[PDB]
Amino acid sequence: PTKISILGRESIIADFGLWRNYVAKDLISDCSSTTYVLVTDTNIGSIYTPSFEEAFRKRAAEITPSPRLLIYNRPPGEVSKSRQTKADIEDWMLSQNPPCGRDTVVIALGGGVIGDLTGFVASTYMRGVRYVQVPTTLLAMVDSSIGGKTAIDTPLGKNLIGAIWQPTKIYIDLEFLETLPVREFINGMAEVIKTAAISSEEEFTALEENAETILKAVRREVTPGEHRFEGTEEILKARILASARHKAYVVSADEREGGLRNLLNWGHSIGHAIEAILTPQILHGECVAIGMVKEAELARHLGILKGVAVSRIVKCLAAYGLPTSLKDARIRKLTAGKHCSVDQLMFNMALDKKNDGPKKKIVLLSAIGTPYETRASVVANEDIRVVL
Amino acid sequence: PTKISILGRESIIADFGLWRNYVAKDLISDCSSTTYVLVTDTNIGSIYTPSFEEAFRKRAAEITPSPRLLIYNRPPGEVSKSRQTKADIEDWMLSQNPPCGRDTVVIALGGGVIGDLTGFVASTYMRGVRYVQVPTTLLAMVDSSIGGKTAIDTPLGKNLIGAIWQPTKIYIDLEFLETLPVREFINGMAEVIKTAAISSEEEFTALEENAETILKAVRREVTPGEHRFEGTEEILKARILASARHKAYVVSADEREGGLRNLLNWGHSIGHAIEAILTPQILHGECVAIGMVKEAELARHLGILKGVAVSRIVKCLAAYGLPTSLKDARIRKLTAGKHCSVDQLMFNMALDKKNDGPKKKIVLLSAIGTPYETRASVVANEDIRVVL
Ligand SMILES: Nc1ncnc2c1ncn2[C@@H]1O[C@H](COP(=O)(O)OP(=O)(O)O)[C@@H](O)[C@H]1O
Ligand SMILES: Nc1ncnc2c1ncn2[C@@H]1O[C@H](COP(=O)(O)OP(=O)(O)O)[C@@H](O)[C@H]1O
Ligand SMILES: O=C(O)[C@]1(O)C[C@H](CP(=O)(O)O)[C@@H](O)[C@H](O)C1
Ligand SMILES: O=C(O)[C@]1(O)C[C@H](CP(=O)(O)O)[C@@H](O)[C@H](O)C1
Ligand SMILES: [Cl-]
Ligand SMILES: [Zn+2]
Ligand SMILES: [Zn+2]
Repeated sequence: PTKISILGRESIIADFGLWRNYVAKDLISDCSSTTYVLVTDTNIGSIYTPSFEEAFRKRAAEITPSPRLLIYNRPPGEVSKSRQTKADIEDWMLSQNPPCGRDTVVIALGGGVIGDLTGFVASTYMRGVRYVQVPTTLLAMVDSSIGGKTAIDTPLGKNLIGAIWQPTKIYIDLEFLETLPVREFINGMAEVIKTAAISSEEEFTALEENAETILKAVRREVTPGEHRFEGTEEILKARILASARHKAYVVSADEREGGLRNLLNWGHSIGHAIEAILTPQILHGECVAIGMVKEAELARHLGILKGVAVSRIVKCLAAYGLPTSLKDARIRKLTAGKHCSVDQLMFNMALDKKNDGPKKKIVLLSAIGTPYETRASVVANEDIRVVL
Repeated sequence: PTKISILGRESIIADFGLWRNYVAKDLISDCSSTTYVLVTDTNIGSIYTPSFEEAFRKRAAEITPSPRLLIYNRPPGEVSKSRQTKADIEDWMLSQNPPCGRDTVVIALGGGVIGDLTGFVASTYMRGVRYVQVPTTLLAMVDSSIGGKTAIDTPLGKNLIGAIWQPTKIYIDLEFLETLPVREFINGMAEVIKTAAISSEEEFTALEENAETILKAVRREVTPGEHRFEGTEEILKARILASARHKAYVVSADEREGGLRNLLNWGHSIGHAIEAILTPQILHGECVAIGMVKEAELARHLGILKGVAVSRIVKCLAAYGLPTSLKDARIRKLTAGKHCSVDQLMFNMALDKKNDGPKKKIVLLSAIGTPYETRASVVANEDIRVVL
């Protein structure tokens, strides 16, 4: 079992089968409380909550008095990361008998949507309650669940309202990947690739080599019993952990994005601008993949990044089934009639939280695994437009 | 020009005439930014924002590139502390040209409503922006503005959702009191009295000695534009400062209310339960005054507080024009047909943020200026019912 520390605390426990046999117990011993609220959507719930309710009663039978478990299920989709859902969830908790108090321990069981949402609710519930992350997707395991960033979407853009609330525990259970849809898995690989590109050429090269093997396992059939990733697990764990460990480091050194944390946003300046236009038809990771390509092209444009690097980024993202341009085949049919104007994209980048005033900040890599600055660089509009 | 230090920083500056000739300048020097957002209601705005716009341009004229000042006027009343107003202010900020970014400095110009609201918006705007407090009401000057506690109301109770976001600066300008309605001033005295009752019998005695004088300066009939509190200001400043300084201390020693900070909630366990029923017809301070009386009666019931003390708290609150019972004359006609059932009050105390699980907690004074515990004490329902 791997333990990664973040911000002076060992909130990260990684292993296989945690959900089934560890989270239930650990929660009741390290997160003493009379109330526990489980948040997840209908898809993840029907598959994973049942087993937990039992694991819960079992470990709560021994504690006096016995705490309680309350399960909230919301409509799966990047459409629940909103004000209304966060409102219903809060009201719901408040209507409970007895109500859910400041000792409430909230459990985020899901990907980035449920994670971002659950964590935000927890940050403002009665001004703050404890919560834990149980990332069930790849993207949430290698990125979203770590770091304490949470938020919701408003009609204008992505993650415009939120809070930096660190979760008390973060349980990374690789077993969840067994049931994660193919698209989702690829989608999350965008983040893994991104994390490697800003940290080490070694890790990136590793990811390039793992391509075929990893991709062949994800597409595999699997019969009720054996686990996909049969014979590729050591590789998987190694890659996932590398991503998680690096994020932990960055977050530790600059929790509130005073500068260094900007780097975790590589590909997101353009990615988010695009995502605000093509969501929900297009997933986060898929948009970020295209954003990494355009931001990379921008770095070459500025004479910061070498062309050979731009091509290698594209080839790597392509090798994982990720799109590398807004003209991509799949992405074309999925939008149906949606297209990004250079104007809209520029309008949305004005909304980039990294911006310092009206100065747009984008992460520029000077080379694979080597950022240009230890923060986002100020870039002029005209230069952005050229790659759009 | 007095300065108080809170949570390791002298963010509190108190004097007369700060708004007119200081806030403007200090903001531009200590809160460097390209964007400043002023939030206030129509009542306080028409009286106080004009003078500031001028003071602003004046001190921003030397600054290049020119920074901007955007203004948001919400409707007066507790009605503004809602999920919607917070969503309106937010969608507004996000909609300016260019959008309000993470360098935005938000200015809270108002009492507890505008303070709690503005501060909460700031806490979650793009995950957190800077903000300052310009308390225009007595209550806010002596309590709500200091401490970082911010929140909004939901159909179920008071301050159920919010955040602990410390303001960068807190400007206490006594000049605002000149135009504060009589009811408001009295309303805030409830907090002053409360702060003294949990800190010192000395301060609490000077309060008793100043009732006649303070209240006479307050009730005096004046024409628009002329002042009061003439020949009593040294007294006023002294009392206000004492309350602010004490809150500063408490908040510093237990920022996120884990223990100590419970004491600042004396009279609020019952006060909030009542306020959730009689609002908005009844003001916070007026509800807290009745809450202090009943909580004190409760302390005597438990054999913690001496009867002579309870009858001194009553006499003091009465001396300020504050109610001491739900049967009060003014409070009877103001509710019109509203009355608090004992079962209802109990229900509303279930939602009290201080409760450890289902265990209601209340602040018990063992004597004037001396709490029973350095935190809220656990009290049984049956004992609460007896003072209801
Ligand atoms: N372990 C899992 N197995 C099955 N369905 C899952 C799993 N993880 C999440 N899902 C479903 O996958 C979809 C995408 O997850 P989401 O949290 O929105 O994305 P991400 O984590 O990529 O931000 C959702 O419809 C959700 O219900
Ligand atoms: N100094 C002032 N002069 C004029 N009206 C004021 C002043 N301060 C605020 N007000 C008005 O006082 C009322 C009560 O203030 P509010 O912030 O709602 O409560 P409090 O500060 O007592 O919690 C509001 O209607 C507001 O518009
Ligand atoms: O700081 C972080 O953890 C992130 O940059 C945070 C972003 C979301 P944000 O740009 O809204 O902060 C997330 O999508 C990215 O994968 C990681
Ligand atoms: O801790 C505080 O600052 C307070 O207890 C905060 C409360 C509001 P809360 O009980 O909703 O936290 C306020 O009414 C009181 O005067 C002071
Ligand atoms: Cl919110
Ligand atoms: Zn991302
Ligand atoms: Zn109060």
